Formats: sequence, structure tokens, C-alpha cells
Amino acid sequence: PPSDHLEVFVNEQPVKIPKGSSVLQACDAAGIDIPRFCYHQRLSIAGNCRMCLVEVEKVPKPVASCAMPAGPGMKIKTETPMVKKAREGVMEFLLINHPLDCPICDQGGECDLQDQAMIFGSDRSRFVEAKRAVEDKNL
Amino acid sequence: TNSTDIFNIHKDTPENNAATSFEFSEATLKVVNDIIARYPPNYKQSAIIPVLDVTQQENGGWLSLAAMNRVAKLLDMAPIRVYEVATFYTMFNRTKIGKYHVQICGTTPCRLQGSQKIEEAITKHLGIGIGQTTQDGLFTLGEMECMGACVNAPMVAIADYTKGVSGFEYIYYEDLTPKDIVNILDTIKKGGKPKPGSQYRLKAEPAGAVHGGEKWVPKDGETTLTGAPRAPYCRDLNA
Amino acid sequence: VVPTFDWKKVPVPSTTAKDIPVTVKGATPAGDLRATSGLGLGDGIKNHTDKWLDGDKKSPMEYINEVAPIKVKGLVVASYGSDDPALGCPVEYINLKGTSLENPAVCKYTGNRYYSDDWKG
Amino acid sequence: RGEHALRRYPTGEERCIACKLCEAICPAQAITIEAEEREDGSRRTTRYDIDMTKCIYCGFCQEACPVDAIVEGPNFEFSTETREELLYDKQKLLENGDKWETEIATNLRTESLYR
Amino acid sequence: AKTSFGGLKDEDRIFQNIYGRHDLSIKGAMSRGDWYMTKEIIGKGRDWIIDQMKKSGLRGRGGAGFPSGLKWSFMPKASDGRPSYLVVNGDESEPGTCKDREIMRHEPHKLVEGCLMAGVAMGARAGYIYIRGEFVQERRAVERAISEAYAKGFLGKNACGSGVDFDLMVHYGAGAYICGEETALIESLEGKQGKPRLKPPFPAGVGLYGCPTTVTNVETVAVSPTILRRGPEWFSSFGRKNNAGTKLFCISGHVNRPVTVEEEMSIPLKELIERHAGGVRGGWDNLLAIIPGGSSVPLLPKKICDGVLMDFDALKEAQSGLGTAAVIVMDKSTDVIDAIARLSYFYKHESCGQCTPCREGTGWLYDIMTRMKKGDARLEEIDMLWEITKQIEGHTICALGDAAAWPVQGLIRHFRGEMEERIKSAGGKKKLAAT
Amino acid sequence: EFATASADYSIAMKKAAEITGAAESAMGPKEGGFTAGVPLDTFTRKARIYAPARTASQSGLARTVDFATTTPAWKIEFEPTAKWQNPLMGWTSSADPLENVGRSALVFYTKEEAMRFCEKLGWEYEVTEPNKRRTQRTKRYMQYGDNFGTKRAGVPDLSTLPSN
Ligand SMILES: Cc1cc2nc3c(=O)[nH]c(=O)nc-3n(C[C@H](O)[C@H](O)[C@H](O)COP(=O)(O)O)c2cc1C
Ligand code: SF4
Ligand code: SF4
Ligand code: SF4
Ligand code: FES
Ligand code: FES
Repeated sequence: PPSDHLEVFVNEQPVKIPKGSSVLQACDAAGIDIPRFCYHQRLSIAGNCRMCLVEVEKVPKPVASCAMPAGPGMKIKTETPMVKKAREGVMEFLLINHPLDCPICDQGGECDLQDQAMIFGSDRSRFVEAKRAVEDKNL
Repeated sequence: TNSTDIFNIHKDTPENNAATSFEFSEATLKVVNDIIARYPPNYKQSAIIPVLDVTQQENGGWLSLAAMNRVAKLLDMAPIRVYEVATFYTMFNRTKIGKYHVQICGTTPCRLQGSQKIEEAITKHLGIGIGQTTQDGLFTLGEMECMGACVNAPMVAIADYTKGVSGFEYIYYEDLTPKDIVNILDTIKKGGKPKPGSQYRLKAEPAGAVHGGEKWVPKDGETTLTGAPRAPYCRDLNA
Repeated sequence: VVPTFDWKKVPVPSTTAKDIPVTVKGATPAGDLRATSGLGLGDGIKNHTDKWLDGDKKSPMEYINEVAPIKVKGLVVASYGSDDPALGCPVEYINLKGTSLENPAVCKYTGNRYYSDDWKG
Repeated sequence: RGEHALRRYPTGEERCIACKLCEAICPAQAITIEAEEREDGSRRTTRYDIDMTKCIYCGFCQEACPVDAIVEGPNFEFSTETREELLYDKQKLLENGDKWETEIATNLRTESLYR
Repeated sequence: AKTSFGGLKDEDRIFQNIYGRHDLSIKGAMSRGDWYMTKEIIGKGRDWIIDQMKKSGLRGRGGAGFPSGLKWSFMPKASDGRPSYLVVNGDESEPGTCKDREIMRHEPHKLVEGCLMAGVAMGARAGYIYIRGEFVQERRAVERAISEAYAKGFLGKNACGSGVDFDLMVHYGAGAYICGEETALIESLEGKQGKPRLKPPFPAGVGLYGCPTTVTNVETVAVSPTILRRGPEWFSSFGRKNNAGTKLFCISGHVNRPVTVEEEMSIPLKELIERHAGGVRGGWDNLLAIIPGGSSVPLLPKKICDGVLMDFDALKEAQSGLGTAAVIVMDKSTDVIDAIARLSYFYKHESCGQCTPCREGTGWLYDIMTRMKKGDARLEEIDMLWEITKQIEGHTICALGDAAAWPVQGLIRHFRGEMEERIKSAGGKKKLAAT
Repeated sequence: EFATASADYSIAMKKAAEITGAAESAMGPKEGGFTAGVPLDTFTRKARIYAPARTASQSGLARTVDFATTTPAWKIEFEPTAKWQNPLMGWTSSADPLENVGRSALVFYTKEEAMRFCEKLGWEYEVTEPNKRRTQRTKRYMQYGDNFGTKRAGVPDLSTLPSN
């Protein structure tokens, strides 16, 4: 085979991954668990939550690691100041319209949004506007 | 999303329910089948936006649940995809409107030219605000974003639904004052045809401007392309 | 080809079918599935309020049913449960479009009911 | 920090919404809660017990409550002759709140400036 | 090399009938030089047309400014099993921009011949034109030109008697500004909501129906036959280096003579406005601010505008961009916070809602700007506003998030004193009730 | 280069586990239960050595065997004994002394460490190997570009074009 396993660098550590793997899968093979909301292993890739944003060398923008394929010799950084600022900003955008519903919500205690806000987000908000309200649906 | 449509879910009405019937006429079905042939057969779903537009003139200016379900059956796609497309785009009305749909641009290049005074004139004359229909069922007032007529700002577009698909007219009326839009509305109400385009010049050529949204002030100056048009010409493509 | 399935000819045991916990109108459609736990089953109690209240005492659900819905101007309302926001619940933003006096919207914290005559209706 | 009590809104609806935060924070494990949904769709408790002989009277449950439903009221004179009289269920705690509501509200009008 | 640019002659303008003054049929277009020597140009070859378009220095007129010759060369050169598609962008929903309306309404045969030239240059078998749904008469005129070009055998099998096959079709939208983005336009053309795809993949690799596809602007497509006939050296003789050619400019707002006019690139703003448009309403000293490139680029104040050239590599160094070269002029009677607030409302209204920062933060930007217009804010909320724009920008799927952040950045940068004075003087009517 | 959790006190925990003389301590079977001083019928019960799978409600992987070298994930669990309801209050009553001691306190880095603890204490054990996650995606939707590929409906036929 023409080198069916390619080598990438995650935080200066060499990682061998199968071909066609994304940046997120290379981060997972390096022992790093990237925060995510829309990616799933069993579903198709969407790339709309913007929580999986990491930094790749010679790219001026944060890339979405779930959707971006991993190229040969790629250098991935997951703990630079722009990655942490990106995570806090995306979490702040996720929380401005969310209802203050954790006491009455059934996910409280096993919530991805709560735990990811505790770990990768900030501790304050600066939002004092009115929120979006949605009627419920019968399914 | 537009005006007049505050719901992104279906609300049952005696006029609008699952029991309501829609069917195409012969000529409209010919038009729809001609639209479908523009696209590959295995990608027949590409034809949804023009077909839904034609269905909107056929039904009388708005899409009902029955019309959307008929379009879904016609293009062999699930109805939820059709509901997605119909709720995504601004021109698709999903509630019953009037015979003429008056849409005014409100974006900043029209706003500097005094679109707010034109809105005030329309509301003082017709007696309705944005998102409303008159009690006679004649006019529906709506707001739009930039319509690509900014050098002739401020402008109004008016949609004609009184003649069905064959006589559908979407007419821009540009370089307006309160008097111009009042006259256009009176001309439509009296049964005449108001003049399309700008009310004080032909096209986007250099002439005056509406000063303060109340008065056209003509101004002379340099105009290009005033001479004879250019002759055909080609260089020697060989070497 | 692919014949339709008749669900109306499917048998359900009568002991099971007559014991479905359902809801009155409130915050749901009337008649949908009501979640229950096992408490009170040994004492034969199928009602929510009877599991902790004994007697002909006035229940909290009968208290909130006597307060009429409140007319609010606008499309969204903020519910605190008090005049002072420090003394009430976390703020709840409740949709008011599509609402009337007959079908109002209810706060999930307080049970107060709201409606608006502003959604072109 | 005196005798525990359960509170209502001025309408007469319970403030408690069965979030189980006071049960989680309780270092003595003196609280036992069960819940299901009420017939109008509301999220309410069916059991709310406080073992007053297990309680340490810390007030952590009062801090954890986001709707001010459980409080420690101003009562300290509640000695009994049997220990079964000190295993409070939900009905007695609501009765305590209905007894002490005006005093609790007067106290909370001052203590809300600090908390 | 020439140093002073502007004052383009009438004999060098590409669009000789941009005002619709002459006959609009195919005999009038063919007598004015359109459809001339098309078979001879096609017979030169694909590589020849690519090289000639590369040498002209023509950049993308859609708003980004990528070189058109290298972009057209991204298409594959051989056969793998899939056909190739040309798609031409005639959405033009940018606020201030009304040049493609004129090209589609008054010179459609230039657009059709350019579609043929670009499709031959990229190996494309079929073509689609995505016209705006609000442009009904423009769509009718384009379809008339397409029917006329079919009736003379210019489009179809054995196109212009050259042996190459090309077909042209008309699609139209239904009122979404986001459908001007490339992959969003493909998604709407495929029969879906106009929500952009993530890149990679790229449309020249996987585009419409999974096939190689190039999306190009109407004005980019239409100038190509004149460039091929009159030469790349003629086209590159206008404007600065790397900034070649002529450009349609739309001047709107507080201007005595608003106009869509063709002019040489690298012309100054003051020259472009005082001539061809009658100057600023009330004199040049009554100028307050100018947006030089539509709505997605930051505004400029009076000091930068007096001297800056309308150019790609000149507005960018002035912390702005050329964009679509749509010029919006405000005077000293303008509330510039109110104008940028209505722009924020536009970007809130036009968000497609796919990704988190655009969908949630455009409404937040609009709320903050609405509070800033009345002065009901705090002074540090301005720095918060800058931080929120930096949180949206560069963090989204497509470039509408950047286009939503950029006007607020320009407003803060050039008029922070106005915002601070609006906050401070609002307390002359709000703190008299607190005491 | 070597950097495997090289910024915390766990470096000072991995060594101090390999100090010489103390890294080779070993006892015979059931001997640690004789000196533990707990009743000997406790060691007639059965134990399970297993690593618990990821919860279905969340997507994070921290409490799994993926981070086995970083965090202790192997557990020792016992079968349940009788429970009943209190007649006065309804609280759940039990007589099991090992009701929460394995699930709260006993965690191990590897399977063999938990086996060694069970062997020296005298518990009979069964070991359950956890199910391995699969990372390779399906052929359809393998990459993001397969959402928009030609596998949706095939290559489009160009037979509805004008001039066919
Ligand atoms: C929000 C948004 C709107 C756009 N609208 C248009 C448009 O109306 N017309 C256009 O030609 N390009 C538009 N574009 C740019 C296209 O994505 C694309 O870059 C351009 O059409 C390519 O044409 P070119 O040949 O000039 O490079 C838009 C881009 C974005 C992000
Ligand atoms: S006061 Fe302390 S001991 Fe009493 S119920 Fe609250 S947390 Fe438990
Ligand atoms: S008393 Fe308060 S904290 Fe305790 S369950 Fe009820 S709402 Fe939650
Ligand atoms: S930036 Fe806005 S328009 Fe673009 S994909 Fe994201 S939400 Fe949609
Ligand atoms: S996980 Fe949501 S953008 Fe990648
Ligand atoms: S701003 Fe009104 S047409 Fe563009």
C-alpha cells in the first residue's frame, strides 16, 4: 500500500492515523478529547456548532476539526490562546438564548452543554437582552 | 421570513387545512412540466423554487398546505423538504394576502433617500401598517431588504396577482416622493397602469436626485455614452 | 404491494389499557402520556396529589387553577414569579404568539398563565 | 437557622419543582425526594421527607434552592415526646410554611440584599 | 507607466449600451460587436483562452477579487466520468450594488457570449445562470437573449459552427441574500435551502450534483469576450499593477447625481464622485462618511476619502475593501450609528442560521447597536461590542459573519467619539428622572 | 520526546509506585483477608472486575478505558442482596455491608491490579473485558465531501438538456 497510514503532529507529538481521517480523529488518536456538539460517530458530518475549532500551522483561521481532513505532516495545536478564546466565544454564543431551565430540565447532571460550559467556557455572562422563546412540539 | 408570516409551523384555518384542495390547470401544468425539463431526471428536485413560485401565482399570491403537498407529490420528494424550502425564502407567502402585494425597501441606501417618508405616506393613505391587508382586500403592505435598485432609491416593488400565472407582473417603481407613490396607488385602484421604472428619468443615467425624500431636484453635468456606439472590431488572433 | 397495517385490529389487554396515566390540558395536549414512578402503587394510588396530601384539603393545583390568565402586550414575556427578581424564580421567557384567553401559555416554574392579542389576532 | 419549612407563591402554588439540588448538597443525607409529573403537566414532588433527627441545621439546602422553596424558619421551640413526630413529610413542611409565611417573607426582604 | 488614473474615454468602455438607449434585439447587439468572431476565438483552444485571460490581470468582480484566469484553470483537463458545469452568479443582493441588474437588463448578449467563452475555457458541457428572484424583467430579457442565441445556432450542439457543445439555462431564486455565496448558491440550485457548505471540498472539485463546477459573477463573465477580442494588453493598460482593467461603479446616497457608470480602476473617490455624479449634496465639505464597496466593507471618514484611490490594493491598506465597488455617501445630517444599525438589522435578517456564531450573534450585535443609537449603554460596552465582533469574525462557516462584523468595526474605529458622546448626552435626559 | 500527562502530580505518583523493594511486595492467596480482620463469610461472595462503558446520554470519554493510563477506570462490584421498604416512612432498607464499598472507593489502573487485590483478599472474581469503540466511519459519509458526492443519485444524465 502507498503508505495507507499517514503521520500528523498533534501538539508536537507524532501520530499515525488511517487515510481519510479528519483532524478530530487525529486528536482522538493522540489522547485528546475535543469538545463537540454536532459531530457524531454514527451520523454524517455537519460542522455547524463550531465547538471543535483547533489551530493548524500556516492557517490564519481556526479550522473545524470534525470536517477538515488531515493531510500529511500536518501540525495541529489544541491549547493555544486563540483555541481557548474560540471555545469561550462559541460557548458564550451558545448560552445567550438558552433558557435558565437547569432545575426543571431532565438533562441536568448529565448534560453536555453544562459540563462543556464548566470546563471550556467562562464563568460569567454579559448578556442582558431578552431571549428567544419557542413553543413546544408534539411528537 | 417576511412580513405577514409570524409562524414557521402550520396553523389550521377553514381556508387552510389538509381538507383543502389544490390542482393545476392545463396551462399551468404545461408550465410546470416545462420547468422540470431544465434539470436532470435523477436531480428533478432542483426545480422546486420556480415551481413553487408558479404555484404561488396559481393559488392567488400565497402557498397553502394543499399546494405544498401537491408540489411535493409532483416532484417525488418528502413534504418536509418542501416545507423547509417554502419557509426558508422571503417571497413565499404562506398566509392569504391581497390582490396586489406592495413591498418597500428599507435598507440603508434607500433609508438615506427617505424611504421612511414613503412608508409614512403609504400608511397615511391606505390606512394600514407593514404586515397588514386593507379591509377591501386590495393591498398588502410589506417590507423588503435591498432590491438592487439603489441608484434609483427610494423605490417600491408591487406584485400583481389579479391575472394568475399568465398575467403576473412584478413591477419596480423608483425615484419616488410621497406624491408619486400616492399617484401610483390611486392609478392601480382606479384600474389604470402606472408607469414603470423611475418617475423622473429613464434608467440609471445621470440626472437629478430626490432631496430629503420630498422633492426631485434636477442637476446637469457630464454624461457618458452620449455619442455613436462602437463598431465591431477584433485583433489578429494569429502571430 | 406493501399493504397497509390495521392498527385498530391490534388487541390490548383491558387491565393495561384502562390504567394509562394521562393529563388534563395544562402544559400539554389533553390526553398524552403522564410520567409516573412506582410510589403509591402498593396503596393503590393513581393520582399525583393523593400521594402526599391526605383529606379534603385544598390542593396546590386547585389554587393555581383559580388565577385567571394575564393579558400581556408583546410577543415574549419574562416570568419571575415576583415583583422583585431576587425573590422569585430564574427568569423564564415564554412565547405568546398563537395564544388567547382560551389557550394561554403557562410558566414552567410558577404555573402562571399569559396570552397576548398582538400576533395579528 | 431553625425549623425547616416549604414555601408557596402568593397564588398558592408550591415553589418547589423537584430539582433535587437540596437533596444532593445535604451532607447528612437527611432529605428523601420522589417525583413525577402532575396531571396538568407540572413538575412537582410526590414525596419530600426531612429527617430532623439526621439534620445538622447547616442551611446548605437553603443555599442550594434556586426558587426559595425550602427555608430554615425562625422557629426553635419544637421539642416533641416521640421521635416519630420528628420525621417530617411534605404535608407538615407545607403546614409549617403556611404558618410562618409572613415572618419568613419579612426576614427575606432584608437578607436578599446580601445573598 | 501612467501615474494618474481616471477619465476613461467612451471608446474604451466595454458596456456601450449600459443605459438601454439603443436597440436591444440580437441585430442591435450583433451590429454593436457582440457575437463577433466567436467561432475563431473558440477554435484557438482552451489553453489559449486560459492564457489570454491570465495575462489580462482581471480579478473577480463578485466581491473577493480572485484572479479569473487562475480560477478558471482549476477545472480538470481530462475525463473521469462526470461532466463539468458553469454557474454564473446573478444574485446581486449586496446593499448598494446594482451593476448586474444593468448588465442583465441592457446587455444580455455580452453575458451569453461570455458564458459560452467561459464554458469552453473550463470544459463545461452545460451552464446555469442564477438570476435574482426579484429580477423578473431582467430574467425575461436574459431568456429572450438565450432564445435568440439558440435560434441562430450560437448555443447548443456545434455551437457557432465550432464543434463544441454548450447549453445555457436560467434558474432563479426566491429572495435570500445568502444565496449569493458560492456553495449556498449550489445548494439552492440543487433544490434545498441556501445554506453554504464547508470548504474543503471546493466547488471545482465537488460542486453541483457532485461534479466540477465554477461559480463566477455576471460582470466577470460579460467582460471576457471584449478582453479576448481587444487583447489582454489593452485591458491591463488601465489601473495600477495587479489592479488591471475597468470597473462599473454604483454611486448612491447623498449625491446630486446618483449613477451607475463605467470607469477606469484606481480612480480617486473624489474624482469619481465630483465628476460623473455631481459631487456630495451640499459640497464636499458636507461629507461625513463613505462606504466604498457595498455594505460588507468598513466605512471611511472624510480624511481617508480625500486622496484614496478606488482600487483593490488601496482600499485594503486604508482598512476597507473594494468589494463590489458600490459607493454609498452620507453627509453631515446623517446619524451614522442609525445607518450602521440598519445594516446590523439587515445582517440579522439575512443570516441563514446554520452555524452558532452568525445565527446567535447577529441578533446580539443588532440589540447592542439599537441600544447604542439611543445612548442607553455603558462606555465599556463599546469595547465589549468590538470583542463580540472579533468573536464572530473568522469563526463561522461562510463569510457573512465577517461581513456582519466589519461595518461595526469601521463604525467603532472611525466614530468612537460619536458613540461616546451619544452615551454621555443621553444621561441629560435619563438622569434627570433618577434624581 | 516524552510527554504523557507531564504537568501534574501524577508524575510523582507513577514513581513512588516503582520504588525498589516496595514494587515487589507479594502475598499468598487469601492471606490479606486473614489479616484484614473483617468477617470471613464476606469473602464467600462473588466479585466482578470490569471497566464501565460510556453513558449513552453524553459524548465525553473521560470515564472510559480510553484514558486508562491517565485515570483509574477498573471497578470491583458485588451482587445485590435483599432490600425492602420501611413500614413507617417508606425508605429503602438493607442489610448489605458491601452495598456501596466497591462502587465508591475501589478503583484500579489495570485489570491485573484489581485481580491481584481480589486474589490477596480471597474474593472469587469474574473479569469482563469492555467493548472496544470503532473509530472508522461508514463508506457513505466517510468524509464531509461525501455528503455532496455523486453517490446520492448517480452521475446526472444530460438528456433533458436543450438540443438533447
Ligand atoms: C454573503 C455573501 C453574498 C455574496 N453575494 C454575491 C453576489 O451577490 N454576487 C456575486 O457575484 N458574488 C457574491 N458573493 C461572492 C461569491 O461567494 C463568490 O466569491 C463570487 O461570486 C465568485 O465570483 P467571481 O468570479 O467574481 O470570483 C457573495 C459572498 C457572500 C459571502
Ligand atoms: S439544613 Fe442542612 S441538614 Fe437540614 S435539610 Fe438542609 S442541608 Fe440537610
Ligand atoms: S426545595 Fe428547592 S432545591 Fe429542594 S427539590 Fe424543591 S426546588 Fe429543588
Ligand atoms: S455565517 Fe451566517 S450565513 Fe454563513 S453559514 Fe454561518 S449562519 Fe449561515
Ligand atoms: S463538532 Fe460541531 S463544528 Fe465540528
Ligand atoms: S437599499 Fe433599496 S434597493 Fe438597495
